[PDB]
Amino acid sequence: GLFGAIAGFIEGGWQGMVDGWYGYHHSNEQGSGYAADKESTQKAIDGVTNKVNSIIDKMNTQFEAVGREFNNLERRIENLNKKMEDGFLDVWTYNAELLVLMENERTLDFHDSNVKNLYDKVRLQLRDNAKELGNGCFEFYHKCDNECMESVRNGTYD
Amino acid sequence: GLFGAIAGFIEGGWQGMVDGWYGYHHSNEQGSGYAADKESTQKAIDGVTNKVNSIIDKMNTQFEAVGREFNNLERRIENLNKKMEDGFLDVWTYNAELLVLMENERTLDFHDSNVKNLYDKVRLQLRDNAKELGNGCFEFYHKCDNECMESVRNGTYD
Amino acid sequence: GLFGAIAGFIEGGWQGMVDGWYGYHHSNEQGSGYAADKESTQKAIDGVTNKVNSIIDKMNTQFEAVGREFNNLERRIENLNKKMEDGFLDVWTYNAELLVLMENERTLDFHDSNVKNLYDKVRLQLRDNAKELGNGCFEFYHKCDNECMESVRNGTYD
Amino acid sequence: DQICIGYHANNSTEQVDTIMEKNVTVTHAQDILEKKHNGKLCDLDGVKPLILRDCSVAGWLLGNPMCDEFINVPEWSYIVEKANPVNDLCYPGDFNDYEELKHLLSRINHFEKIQIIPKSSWSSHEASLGVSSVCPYQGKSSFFRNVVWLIKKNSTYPTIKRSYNNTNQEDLLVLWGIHHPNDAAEQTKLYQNPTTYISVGTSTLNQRLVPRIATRSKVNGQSGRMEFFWTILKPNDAINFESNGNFIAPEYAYKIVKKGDSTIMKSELEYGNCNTKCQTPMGAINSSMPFHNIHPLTIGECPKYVKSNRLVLATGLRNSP
Amino acid sequence: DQICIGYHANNSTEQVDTIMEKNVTVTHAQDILEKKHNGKLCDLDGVKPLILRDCSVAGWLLGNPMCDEFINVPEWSYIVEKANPVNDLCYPGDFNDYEELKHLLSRINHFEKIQIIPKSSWSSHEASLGVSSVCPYQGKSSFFRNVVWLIKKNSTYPTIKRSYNNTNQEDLLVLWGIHHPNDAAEQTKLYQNPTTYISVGTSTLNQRLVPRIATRSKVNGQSGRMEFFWTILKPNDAINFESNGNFIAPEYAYKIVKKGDSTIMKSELEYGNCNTKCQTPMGAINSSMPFHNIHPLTIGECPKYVKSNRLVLATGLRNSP
Amino acid sequence: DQICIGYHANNSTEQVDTIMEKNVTVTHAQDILEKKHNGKLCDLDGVKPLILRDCSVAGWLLGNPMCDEFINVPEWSYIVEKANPVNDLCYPGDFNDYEELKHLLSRINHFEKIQIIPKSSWSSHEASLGVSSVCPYQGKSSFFRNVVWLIKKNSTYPTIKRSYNNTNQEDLLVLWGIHHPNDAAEQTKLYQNPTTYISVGTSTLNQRLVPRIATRSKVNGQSGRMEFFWTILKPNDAINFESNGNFIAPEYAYKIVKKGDSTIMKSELEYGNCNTKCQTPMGAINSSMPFHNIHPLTIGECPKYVKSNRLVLATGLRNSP
Ligand SMILES: *[C@@H]1O[C@H](CO)[C@@H](O)[C@H](O)[C@H]1NC(C)=O
Ligand SMILES: *[C@@H]1O[C@H](CO)[C@@H](O)[C@H](O)[C@H]1NC(C)=O
Ligand SMILES: *[C@@H]1O[C@H](CO)[C@@H](O)[C@H](O)[C@H]1NC(C)=O
Ligand SMILES: *[C@@H]1O[C@H](CO)[C@@H](O)[C@H](O)[C@H]1NC(C)=O
Ligand SMILES: *[C@@H]1O[C@H](CO)[C@@H](O)[C@H](O)[C@H]1NC(C)=O
Ligand SMILES: *[C@@H]1O[C@H](CO)[C@@H](O)[C@H](O)[C@H]1NC(C)=O
Repeated sequence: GLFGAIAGFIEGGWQGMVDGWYGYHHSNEQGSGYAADKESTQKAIDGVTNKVNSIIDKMNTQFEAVGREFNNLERRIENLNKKMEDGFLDVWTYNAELLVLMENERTLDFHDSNVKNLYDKVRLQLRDNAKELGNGCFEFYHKCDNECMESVRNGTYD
Repeated sequence: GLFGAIAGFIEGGWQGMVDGWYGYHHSNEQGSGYAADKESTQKAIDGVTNKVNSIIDKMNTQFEAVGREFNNLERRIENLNKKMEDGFLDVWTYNAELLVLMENERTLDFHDSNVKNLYDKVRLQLRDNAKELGNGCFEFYHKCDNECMESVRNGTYD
Repeated sequence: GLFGAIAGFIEGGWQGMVDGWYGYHHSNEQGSGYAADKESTQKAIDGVTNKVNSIIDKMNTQFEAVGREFNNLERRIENLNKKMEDGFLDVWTYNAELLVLMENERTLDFHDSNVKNLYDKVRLQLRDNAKELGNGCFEFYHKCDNECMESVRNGTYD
Repeated sequence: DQICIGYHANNSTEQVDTIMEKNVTVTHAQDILEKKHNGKLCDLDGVKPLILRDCSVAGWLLGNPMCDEFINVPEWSYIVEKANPVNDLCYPGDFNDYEELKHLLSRINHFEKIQIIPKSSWSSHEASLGVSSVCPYQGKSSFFRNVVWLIKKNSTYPTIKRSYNNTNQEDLLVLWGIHHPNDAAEQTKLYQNPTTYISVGTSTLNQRLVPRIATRSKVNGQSGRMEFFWTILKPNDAINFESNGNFIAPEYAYKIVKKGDSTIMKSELEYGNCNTKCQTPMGAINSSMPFHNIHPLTIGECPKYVKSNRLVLATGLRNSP
Repeated sequence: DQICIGYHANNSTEQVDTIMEKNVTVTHAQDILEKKHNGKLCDLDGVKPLILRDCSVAGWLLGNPMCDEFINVPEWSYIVEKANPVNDLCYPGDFNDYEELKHLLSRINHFEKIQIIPKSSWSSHEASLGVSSVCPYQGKSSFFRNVVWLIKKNSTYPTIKRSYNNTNQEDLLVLWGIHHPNDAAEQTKLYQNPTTYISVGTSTLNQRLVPRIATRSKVNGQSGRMEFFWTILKPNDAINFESNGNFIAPEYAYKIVKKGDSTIMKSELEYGNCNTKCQTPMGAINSSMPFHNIHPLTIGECPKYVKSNRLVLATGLRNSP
Repeated sequence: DQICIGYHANNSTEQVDTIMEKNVTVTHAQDILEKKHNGKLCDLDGVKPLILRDCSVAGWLLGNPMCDEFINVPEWSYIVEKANPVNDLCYPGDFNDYEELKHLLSRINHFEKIQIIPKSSWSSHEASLGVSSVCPYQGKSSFFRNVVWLIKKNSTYPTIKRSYNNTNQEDLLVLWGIHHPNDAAEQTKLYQNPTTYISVGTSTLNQRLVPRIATRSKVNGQSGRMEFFWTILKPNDAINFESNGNFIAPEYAYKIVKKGDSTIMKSELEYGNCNTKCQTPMGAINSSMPFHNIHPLTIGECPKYVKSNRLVLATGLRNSP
């Protein structure tokens, strides 16, 4: 997608990261595991929640069809009425489907962007003392131990 | 935001940069200060100006309500008239509010993107002979003096 | 544009790359030439094709004007009919023009993004053993020969 | 030693569409279109609809004898009428400005039927004889219960000058009619006089009806015609009736009690013994979705109607295989 | 030594909304919705509206004596009429196809009233006696100044055969009327004849009116009724009048001068002594914004109406705290 | 040694618009708006329109003698009528509920004209004399071929009691008329009787017409008026005619064969001898584009109409200079 991380340079997602949308996988002498990045996950939750509520709200003033009847010699006005009611429904159907299509794309991209920014945040911290593998991972020049790993996640490294 | 610079890896804006939207802060033995990047600021002005004019123009062919009157035994057509006029106004209200919402997001992101591209332009020039701090700043390996600083800003460095 | 590659850090396109939208130019002792990157070009073709088909489909349920006639003392309803038919046509004209404007921007940006991701893919592979020139090009530390070049293009380098 | 950045996958099978790509599998999604209903006609917020069954709005109001079920109806939430009700206008004819009356009715939740001119009046004219075999009740020739078909007494049809004052607070729906016999001989037989009229007046109404005699097709074995008129009598106003024959006269009229929110919905369904906050002609909706695709014509706290078959928003991200 | 990339902040407090985020503070913004008006009715581009005040379009055109202010009106830009004008139709009745006339009027900026049938004519019939106490002027019984209520002379009402040719270039609005007395005795008293008619003909019109006698509620102490008709007489056409009673006859008619852009706006406001390029029923607008939210019904070079309370575009960037 | 990433340029001159930028030159583009037509009226899918030429829908159906070309018309795809057809209603008058008939006609592809009352009938009344100089044929005084203007025989106009049964399967359009003479003397001369009527009845229709005598402008040298009525006679129904003068009587009526998809389009164009799948009042379209900007009113498999002058999508990328 637009930002190149999701199903791009990071080949696929993690079944094993269960507690968040984005996070870290670490691996060292003491072991290995997953940690959700809570701040970016929460930012994403708010954005997506607000988006859904914005979409619902903007669409709560759609056209409401009203029953209306006509006799045998009021055909022109009956037809006018019909084409008017259907006209609006077609406009609102289009509006709804398009907004969903377009915003679905914006949501996928937003996630992709959140992942790339999280990746850059770590790349900017690590700098020289790690090898950028090209697949989402950094391989440390120095031994890195759980508390070292923690400092990368919490943004206070080196 | 999507591009990760504004209120991302660059933590906040500059009250002291008064003459442009994006620019540089330098700091060396001779002193320190701000310089707007005129080319990207001007590109942004055009884009935003064109956008506002595009938005206004697309909306200058909205529906115009027309006064129309009916007697006591023309209730059905009166109501038809009312629901038609209100129907359009609801469509145009929605169109206007949504376009503003969506384009407001595109404008914020565009600024963010302009900042990131300006940052990358300097990173690509500086290369090895400076340390990428992770916060928008580059710290020079060699002493850099006003004319050195100037060559970074004007794109002719090294 | 948003992603900074097209007419950004890559100054202009290639008249000489005829067989694809994005690709590589190589230059070494044995010679020089262009190779389209088939995978990203094909991804782009699908996206753009789907987009055009999505746009056409969403717009195949527009309002259809219907001939309707009125006498000298049915002026109010005649006018109602006229403002209704024109109202819809104005809504659909707006919908069509805006969708084209907005999606045209998304298409330009998508191309820009495809180019940046292709560039990053190569940067991530090359790493240290090449000098990032700042203009789309990488200059090798080691001699690179056609089969070396091939391994960069096919993603299996080093 | 190694640290990696990554994102969530799961076993989700949920799919969303985008402009450039259809059926993208995502980790999480929110469906926003209600597609289900219960197939029943229900009370709206505790309030039972008026279900006409086999009666038309005309048959009900005029008091077609086949519509006794609706002699006295409590407050309704909405009215349900079939597409083609059999019990309408038992004696053939027309109902003048019917659709404008239907429209008026859609903004009314309660009627209260009061007597305005008693049958046991009309000393001059015969009231108990205005009955037809096309309007039967219990095997006998009957007629619309709310209006009285007046016939001559002792071969006399003296000019009628009758009037009613609306003492009530509430607007009053008043219905009357005219009979169009099919030849000169029927005129004399029903009414002695050859050339007749019905004149109706209030503060706004200035009416004069004249029977149109002519030969026409037998409809349900009848060649005569009834034509019914109505007015809304404002409070403190009076209606003036004057006729020397063909007068189908008010016995009962309707007090307009409620002026509530309402519609006449067209449905073949019968009462479902349920409650709902949102009713359609095809069934009721119980949903918190913002959209539905059931039917355009609803009443209550309803989602917005669209013609889509599917509306699903991405919330999560692209689920990897 | 160090160089940094950055972006502008300021003391701006301006806020914009996005899909994912409400109230984002931005460095610069452009508001595009006009929310203010001046609360007055003004001239449009130098041209004063016709403000009817307490008169209706009917009262004005027929020449209700209470509407003398509008005896001769100059070109208007638009017309203003109250929701419920007191001075309408001083003698009770109806104005036939009134709304289609109002509609026609909304595409007219200037009338020029000319005399077509003089009062000092009608040697056969009495013209100075057709006056009612319901239409007073200066304490005396008067009547609509543009039409003449003709009464019998010496107990005679000879058949009238009168006609007018439209010599003028301009289309002519012509108004006439019929009186509906409330009993047989009033008919003879006003008009000797018992059965009457008014016949009207032009090239397109084929009219025959007949008075409908009946008892009706006293409206402003009156039981009679007037019913007014109109036609647009094409240039070079002639209108033919024939009647033997109940004829309310043209004295004056209106030349259609202008055929300008216009509306009848409904407003309780009076003239404000101002000028504007954009007028609403609630006040005038002076703005360069593309939208406003004042009222749907405007005239002039106006912004587009939306129902929003707020429309603000970001121009600058996210202002940091 | 060096490897570079890059993108395609070409000699393309194609331009697209975006929100922030107009006229961006792109490597590839797809135009989606059809702007061309062929300027002709064509067959739709092999099926020729009914081109009325100088006749109106009224002139055609009533059988104006100037409209002989349309005596017997085959199935059409759509109907074409000029804005102001000269050959309409040769003898002045009106066509009652004309627009509701036009509307009905727009959902009909084939008529089949059958005789319902023969001219060589009416032994009592003169049928061959109802002719006017305003409706000429070959220099002689003629009249609408589908209706018979009945006149007195031997100074006698006996009451007419005629009826027709619809034996056919198909709905039948039936047309009749009434003559409005311009004075008392014309009445007697055409019809002996002074006070006349035409009564029409079916199962739904309850009509009684009465001639309105009055002086009116000469239109094409004529002061009389014709007024034409119509009904749709359901199958197995019967229409009952009764009159003692002024009766313009059915000779022929129209069987409604097809009930196809159709419109009456207004165009000054004549037949173009071509075929198309999409027709507009200005010319035919042959396109695979989803939009066009030719005319709002089309028939066939058509693109969607927009008011744009230009709709061009980017497919390729920003073409470098
Ligand atoms: C998407 O998947 C649905 C399955 O629900 C299928 O019916 C549809 O044809 C698919 N569309 C495309 C274009 O793949
Ligand atoms: C019309 O003619 C048919 C054929 O006999 C008959 O059955 C039908 O009843 C007639 N219409 C009426 C009203 O009788
Ligand atoms: C945004 O700020 C406005 C202040 O004008 C406030 O009224 C509104 O409630 C705020 N909305 C949200 C959701 O924060
Ligand atoms: C109707 O009756 C009331 C009650 O007396 C009376 O005041 C009112 O005037 C009557 N209506 C008319 C038209 O007099
Ligand atoms: C874009 O180019 C067209 C040439 O077809 C020209 O007419 C138009 O004025 C240009 N618009 C702008 C704003 O450059
Ligand atoms: C009306 O008067 C003009 C002026 O003489 C005349 O030419 C015209 O024919 C008249 N109208 C009619 C119907 O004759």
